[PDB]
Amino acid sequence: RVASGAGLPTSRQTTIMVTKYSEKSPITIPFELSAACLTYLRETFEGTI
Amino acid sequence: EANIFCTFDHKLSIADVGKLTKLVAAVVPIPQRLHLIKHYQLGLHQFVDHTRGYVRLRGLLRNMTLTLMRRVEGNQILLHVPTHGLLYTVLNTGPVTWEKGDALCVLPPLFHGPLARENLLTLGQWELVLPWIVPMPLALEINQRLLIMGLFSLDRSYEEVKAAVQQLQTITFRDATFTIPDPVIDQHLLIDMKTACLSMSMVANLASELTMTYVRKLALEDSSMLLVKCQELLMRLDRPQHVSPDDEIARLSALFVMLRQLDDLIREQVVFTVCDVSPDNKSATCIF
Amino acid sequence: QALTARFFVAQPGALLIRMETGCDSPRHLYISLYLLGIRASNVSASTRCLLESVYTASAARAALQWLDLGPHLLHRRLETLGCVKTVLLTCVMLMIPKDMYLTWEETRGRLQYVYLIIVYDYDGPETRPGIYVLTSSIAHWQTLVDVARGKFARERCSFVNRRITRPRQIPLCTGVIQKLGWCLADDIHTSFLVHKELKLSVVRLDNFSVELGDFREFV
Amino acid sequence: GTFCNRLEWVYFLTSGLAAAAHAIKFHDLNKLTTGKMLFHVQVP
Amino acid sequence: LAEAATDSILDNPTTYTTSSGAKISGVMVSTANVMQIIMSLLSSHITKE
Repeated sequence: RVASGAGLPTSRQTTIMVTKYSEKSPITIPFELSAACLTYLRETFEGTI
Repeated sequence: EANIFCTFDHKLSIADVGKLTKLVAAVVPIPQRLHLIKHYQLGLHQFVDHTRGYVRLRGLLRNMTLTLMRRVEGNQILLHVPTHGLLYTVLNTGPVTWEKGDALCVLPPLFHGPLARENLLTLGQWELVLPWIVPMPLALEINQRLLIMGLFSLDRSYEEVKAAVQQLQTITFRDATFTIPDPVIDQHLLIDMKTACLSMSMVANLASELTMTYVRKLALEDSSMLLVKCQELLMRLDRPQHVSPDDEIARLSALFVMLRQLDDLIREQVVFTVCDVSPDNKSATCIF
Repeated sequence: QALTARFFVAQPGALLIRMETGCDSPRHLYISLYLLGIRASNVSASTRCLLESVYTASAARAALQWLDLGPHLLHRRLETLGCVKTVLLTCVMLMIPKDMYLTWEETRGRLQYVYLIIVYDYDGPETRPGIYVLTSSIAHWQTLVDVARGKFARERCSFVNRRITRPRQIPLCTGVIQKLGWCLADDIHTSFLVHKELKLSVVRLDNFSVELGDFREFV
Repeated sequence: GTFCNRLEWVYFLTSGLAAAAHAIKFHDLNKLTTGKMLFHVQVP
Repeated sequence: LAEAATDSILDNPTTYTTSSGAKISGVMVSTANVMQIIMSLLSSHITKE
């Protein structure tokens, strides 16, 4: 605030204290796994090449 | 909101600010009640206009607000609106002697006689004219006396009215002399006399049949000086059967309120009441 | 600057009026300002019908018993107490309906006082009061009673007509002016209010400083 | 939950308007009314 | 367009400082065509660093 001594008025409130709320915006994405790929991933049958 | 600043288009010399610094805690009215004002509405000289009516100024200065001048340091005069109740110190320039009990009411400055008419600040078109602070009996006497000038002088020539008001304009209250210069017959005077006529007719009609004959019974019974005054005032045009207590109670209530609405034209609510007067009769410490 | 008490009894904008009971056990009663809207005759008949619809009680029937008991004597029983901080309740020693509020200016003076104005009619059978509330800029009482005599000449004619046509019945006054404090020129606003799911037209005054007056009788 | 944090400081001398100023700090101006600085010129 | 946007509340003044000690005041972004005409139109003020 700047100030003058004229008849026009000045404000006294200094350091206004406001609160701000957040807005939510979630994001999703699926990814798929076939059961054949999962069974060949885990259970190694140790056989051959 | 409490302190009111002002300014001039002139600058202020040491002679002028020395005239002005003597007027600390002097009363100055304001027509507007705003934070920053100009000096062309300060005081009363915006509103003075001769051959218009002293009674118009009496009804107009009654309507302005009041302030107290202090702390002058250069283009700042700092009028300060008094709060309702605290003890303040004032200063009067209207030459009337004061008393610790007598309250105060504001009047426009009538001319006093010496053709001084002191204005104490003279600029190019605006002088500073100041409101008078006067005690309550002189204010009541002024209001009743100019109402006498208004009400008495209808339908008369200038000659007997001149001979009457040449001795009726003088009020000799506390070794002074006074004059009421412009009692001119305005619409304001006509509505004041119309309310006075209505209130007088109401108290003449709805008063009792026993209050009209009270002074007649004191004339037949007693003898004093003011009784002889009443006989000379009323005698020129000259067992209680009816008794009624509660009708007399309501009758006196109606008589009281109509007397009050007659009395309102001269009795202003007080604006100051002192606690001490300075013994040289300059300042006083009053509560409002 | 709050000066409070406790008064043996939804908006903060109400004026507790203490009216005297003709019954001898309470000796007085604390009626709020909205219930003079049902006895007023300047008001709209629709808002009067709404407040008659919402506020029927046994004490409202005793209120009509003890206000219409003695006519042209209501200023001897009228007594204000100030504004409500919260509603048993308390009151400090502003909500106004749209038609009971009136102004005789352009309401553009910055600092303006408020004034309860009542009037007494007589040209009908007995007596019909009209409740007003006057936001004005005039401070001194004599100039206000001059403009009130200018604005209410028909009631003066009714007053003198009652004094000439009913000599055995004595009136007292034509009404009451009384200040209550001041609101500025900017916070006065035409507004809206809903009470108990009802539409009612209200104008509000926000920044009030309570400073009472006296019930000055006039003609 | 926040209030004002983002201000800066400005002085009379560090701003470019001070070229039109001879800044004098003199602790007694509230008593001063008018400062006249008066000239005498002769003509050729 | 740059100066008309008001400033932010906070800033970490060591973050987004470029080489030789200058400070970044924001971010402006469009697609490739507006970027192409901007790079073709202002080829002296633009510095890749």
